Amino acid sequence: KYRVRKNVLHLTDTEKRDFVRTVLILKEKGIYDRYIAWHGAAGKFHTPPGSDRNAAHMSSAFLPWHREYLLRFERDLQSINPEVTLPYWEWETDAQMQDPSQSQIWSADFMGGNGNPIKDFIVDTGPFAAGRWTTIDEQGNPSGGLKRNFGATKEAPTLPTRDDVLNALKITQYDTPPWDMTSQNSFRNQLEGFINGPQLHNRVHRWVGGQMGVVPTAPNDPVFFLHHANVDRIWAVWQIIHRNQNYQPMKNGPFGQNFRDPMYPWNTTPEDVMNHRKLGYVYDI
Amino acid sequence: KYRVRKNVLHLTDTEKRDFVRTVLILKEKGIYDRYIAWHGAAGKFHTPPGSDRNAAHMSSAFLPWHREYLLRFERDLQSINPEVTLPYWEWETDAQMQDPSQSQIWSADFMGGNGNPIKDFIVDTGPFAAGRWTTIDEQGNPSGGLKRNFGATKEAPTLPTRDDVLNALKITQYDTPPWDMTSQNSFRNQLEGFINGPQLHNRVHRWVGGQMGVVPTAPNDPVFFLHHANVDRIWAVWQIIHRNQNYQPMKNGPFGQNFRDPMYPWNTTPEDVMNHRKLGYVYDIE
Ligand SMILES: CCCCCCCCCCCCOS(=O)(=O)O
Ligand SMILES: [Cu+2]
Repeated sequence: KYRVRKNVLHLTDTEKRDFVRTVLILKEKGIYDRYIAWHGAAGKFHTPPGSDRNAAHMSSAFLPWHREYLLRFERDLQSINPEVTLPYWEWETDAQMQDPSQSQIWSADFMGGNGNPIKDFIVDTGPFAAGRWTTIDEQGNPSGGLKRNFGATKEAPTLPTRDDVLNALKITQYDTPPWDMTSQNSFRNQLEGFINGPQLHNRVHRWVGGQMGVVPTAPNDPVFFLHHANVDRIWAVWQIIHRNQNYQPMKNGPFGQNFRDPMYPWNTTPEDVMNHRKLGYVYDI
Repeated sequence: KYRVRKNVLHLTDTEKRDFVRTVLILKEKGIYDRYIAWHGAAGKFHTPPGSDRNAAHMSSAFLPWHREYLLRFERDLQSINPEVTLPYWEWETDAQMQDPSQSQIWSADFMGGNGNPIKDFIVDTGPFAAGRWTTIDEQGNPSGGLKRNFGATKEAPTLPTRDDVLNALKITQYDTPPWDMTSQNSFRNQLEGFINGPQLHNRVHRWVGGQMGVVPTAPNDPVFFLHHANVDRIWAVWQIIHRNQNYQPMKNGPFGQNFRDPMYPWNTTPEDVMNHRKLGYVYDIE
């Protein structure tokens, strides 16, 4: 289990110099946009159709999907910078801050800062400011600059806490019928954050605002990946605790949710991403 | 070369009954839906973003993309019933018939016939009419069935001309700058149908109407694949004829349009499929 993924606060100022530079070199060989488009496709892709579940969100594929989404987003970093790995954003600890908007992560040498009120919350600081970065709307057409607004939502004024997370790791079941937004005592649902929406994951891309709330476009913003890194590492954590707890459903899950059913838009299956070690990456710790 | 892709009108019936029996199975195992989604997803992926050119249509990638598409589909169709291949629809020969709707490809035991004007052109006849076939739309949610309306468009009253096909096979260049709708003297653009459009491939689509008229809902209609079967066969012929010539652009291409770029939604490159034999199928003319 090599390729160590590192808390964003643990990184150097060269590490950070690198990552944010590799991303830009993706973004512009044409590659990035096709993770903006994969995440979007697989969310008009209801499983089945007309259900509320999509091959990713709101079902029991949500985590391994975003696992081999992160996975195959890394390499194309590693192919651009062997010694760049994907860092995670431990938002629970940032939650404790007096004002997390002052996390080293919103520093202006990484992703940048909060949106500017005056410019309609268009991010004007840091490497992804409007003018140095390029976003895409739902239609697959150009958008114009990033937008953020931390905590300007009534329904998510604060980031989730360490407690929130400790509680979620408690949950004995991976997922529970029917496998969607209403699944009770379901680690997945809760980690997604649909139990008392909008908790945990959901909460952030409700806390961060702009394209990180409307989902479909969510990958526009680089920190999407920092985010789901943390989500992934929380799931690597749960994984061990209940080393025993495995994926459910095993079958009888809508096609695309079971444990041996490929995950639009790839042919990849959870069976295939149930280990972060076999994937050749292990989280600082 | 083994797999052998046979003109629909050469298909013994048990062979038609075997092909239609599998398409369902693929549809039932919710395996077929991923094919509609793929094709609707590449069309929403512009390259570069904000420019007519999508991952499948409107660029040099149209042929190799739809060649890969099909391959994967034959493959799924194979894994299940090893004896089933993906047949082609030779529309240039149907174009002769007094009424090319009488083709025996719209036969009740095969694809079904034309839209019923009473039920708003739903298809009610054949293994596929509202009732045994389910139809997703652009967003991704069930719409209700299948629709056809043969040549109701004043734009495309009649399928391509078997004498057109020849003309497009004369073209020397696979494609040419700027690698889009306006490309001139490009095999790829003519076959696609933009030269005085709609022609050939584009004229096929508008000819059938219903879902097949619209770029994103096209693959709802199994005929999409025969159609594209034929379209791949034509390229294939083109490749043998103008063997010297090769895919273009090689580089300097719009990421996702060059010889060795991966083609959204896959990792596969035009290079990976420029030789169809090596993909393990051939067209019953060999
Ligand atoms: C100035 C006249 C405008 C020409 C046509 C405008 C829409 C008509 C196209 C009908 C077929 C569909 O064609 S499409 O444009 O939608 O692909
Ligand atoms: Cu998401």
